[PDB]
Amino acid sequence: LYHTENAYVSVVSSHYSRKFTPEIAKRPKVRDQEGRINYYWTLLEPGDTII
Amino acid sequence: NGTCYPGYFADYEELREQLSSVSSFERFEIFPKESSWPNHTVTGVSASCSHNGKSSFYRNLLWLTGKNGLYPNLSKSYANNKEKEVLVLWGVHHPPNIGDQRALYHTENAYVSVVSSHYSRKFTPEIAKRPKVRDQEGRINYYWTLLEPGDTIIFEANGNLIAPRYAFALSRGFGSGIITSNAPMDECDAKCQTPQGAINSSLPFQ
Amino acid sequence: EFNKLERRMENLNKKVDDGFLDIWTYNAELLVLLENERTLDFHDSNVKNLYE
Ligand SMILES: *[C@@H]1O[C@H](CO)[C@@H](O[C@@H]2O[C@H](CO)[C@@H](O[C@@H]3O[C@H](CO)[C@@H](O)[C@H](O)[C@@H]3O)[C@H](O)[C@H]2NC(C)=O)[C@H](O)[C@H]1NC(C)=O
Ligand SMILES: *[C@@H]1O[C@H](CO)[C@@H](O)[C@H](O)[C@H]1NC(C)=O
Ligand SMILES: *[C@@H]1O[C@H](CO)[C@@H](O)[C@H](O)[C@H]1NC(C)=O
Ligand SMILES: *[C@@H]1O[C@H](CO)[C@@H](O)[C@H](O)[C@H]1NC(C)=O
Repeated sequence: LYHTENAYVSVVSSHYSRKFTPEIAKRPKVRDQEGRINYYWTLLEPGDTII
Repeated sequence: NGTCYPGYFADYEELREQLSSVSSFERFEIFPKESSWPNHTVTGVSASCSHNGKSSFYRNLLWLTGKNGLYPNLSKSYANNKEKEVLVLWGVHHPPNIGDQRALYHTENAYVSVVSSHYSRKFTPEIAKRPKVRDQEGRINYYWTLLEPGDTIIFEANGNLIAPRYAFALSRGFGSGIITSNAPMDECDAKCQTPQGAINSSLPFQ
Repeated sequence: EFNKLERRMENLNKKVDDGFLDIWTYNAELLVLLENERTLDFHDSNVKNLYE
């Protein structure tokens, strides 16, 4: 899928900062899927920037 | 005037709640500046913490840097022989690019380890480009802990450490707090204080 | 039970407990005090009614 083995995601704001790394494992199927997707959210103030 | 260098303060509201019940403390030097770090340089300042028109740094923290082109491992320990709780604070630096990290600490994979009898944590720097807050793209994260009498705390690092310099020995008491007000200070004496003014009365309601 | 980094929750729990205890103590004492007078007035009125 991504042609790499060590991947990173970085989300940075003026007062928000986080880094994410994937975890590869075998899990019980929930909706016929063994992979997962994690969801995140944030609130951005007027005049601010997110990267 | 809060944190002149941008960053994140961990458990800030819990620290305020703890300080709301302290009546006095004693500020003592836990790691003296002139005799604790022979292998490192202890003169580091930033333009975002300027004082009297010149760049400076905090007063209870120390910025260590490599000397002679090397940053050897550091391991320091302190035992609480004060019959009181001790508040210890430190920090971790996150530079904006890998070139700055290599120029500052001469390593690419750095770790900080802080260990007590009932406290243990490990920190790793994160390098990224961020929007400038006070003309800075790097960050510093601040951490604190309370040390019980007779206990020991150990710091180990090979880079990116903002070392403690001063600590406080806390003394507790009842009937204190932190209030926000705009009123001026006068020379009176009263039994009740409010953010608007003092009350001299024995009535049951207000 | 709370750990060392959960002092605000502990303080809120203590505040709730103390407030409820104060309110119920006040209610009980006031009720007893107020009924005690009405009982005696009731007895006096009964005696007066019998006499009349
Ligand atoms: C402590 O708080 C004072 C304010 O109570 C800070 O002074 C203020 O500092 C900012 C940032 O340096 C100044 O803004 C700058 O102004 C210059 C010139 O106008 C402009 O070129 C910059 O782009 C920026 O906007 C601000 O003028 C200044 N205010 C006063 C009254 O001096 C001070 O920096 C704080 N110090 C610490 C260590 O936190
Ligand atoms: C570095 O400091 C230590 C003290 O912790 C000292 O023993 C050592 O000799 C110093 N390094 C050199 C090269 O002298
Ligand atoms: C410094 O620490 C690293 C990692 O623990 C280690 O590999 C290295 O040998 C240490 N340096 C010395 C001089 O022992
Ligand atoms: C409050 O009353 C005390 C009692 O004499 C007095 O000493 C004090 O000055 C009074 N304070 C104010 C603000 O009136």
